[PDB]
Amino acid sequence: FHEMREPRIEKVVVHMGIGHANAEDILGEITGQMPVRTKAKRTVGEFDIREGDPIGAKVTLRDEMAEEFLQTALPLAELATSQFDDTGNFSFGLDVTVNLVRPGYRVAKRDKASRSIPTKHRLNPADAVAFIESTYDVEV
RNA sequence: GUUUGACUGGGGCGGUACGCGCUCGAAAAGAUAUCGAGCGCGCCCUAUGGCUAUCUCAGCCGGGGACCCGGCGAAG
Ligand SMILES: [Mg+2]
Ligand SMILES: [Mg+2]
Ligand SMILES: [Mg+2]
Ligand SMILES: [Mg+2]
Ligand code: NA
Repeated sequence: FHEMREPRIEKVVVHMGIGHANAEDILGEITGQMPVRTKAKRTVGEFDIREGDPIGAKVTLRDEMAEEFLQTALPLAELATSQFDDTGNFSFGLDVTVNLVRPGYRVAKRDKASRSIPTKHRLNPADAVAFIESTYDVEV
């Protein structure tokens, strides 16, 4: 049963929602791989009327690139609880989000016969705290 | 020397139902009138055309009315 039910980290998104950049550089070094532009939608008063327009960058890290990052990110954060997803996710911080899920996630991310992950097989906030807390730190 | 139009609950004034498109009137095929009700067209676009690749939207919810992550979401 287990082994295929135990959580794992799937991508960590580090993004700097600026409002118009030079910031990429630090993201590249803090993570280790090229950042991606963040275009914006809708015209608005913060002199942000431009639809297609660089207004920040993000970096999706997977596997080791994600751990080797969290092995310094987490320590720089304290928070826990309430600040957790209903799906077992959590964002802290410049933002750093951690998407958590169990072994059969590809089923909902592939092209052929894809399918939505059953609520039961979903990751709960609690089942999440456990996994992570059980990895160099403490909850609340 | 001539012209100075037509429509119209007489004619004139007003209007254009004088060329076109849609809903309703229209009576569950088609056709169907009034100066019937609601309201539009006389363009604009070198992309706002064409194809291919990749992709899924409104709105709401939860985590850090811009941006980022997840979730619900046949279509508003
Ligand atoms: Mg004569
Ligand atoms: Mg005369
Ligand atoms: Mg007459
Ligand atoms: Mg008929
Ligand atoms: Na005439």
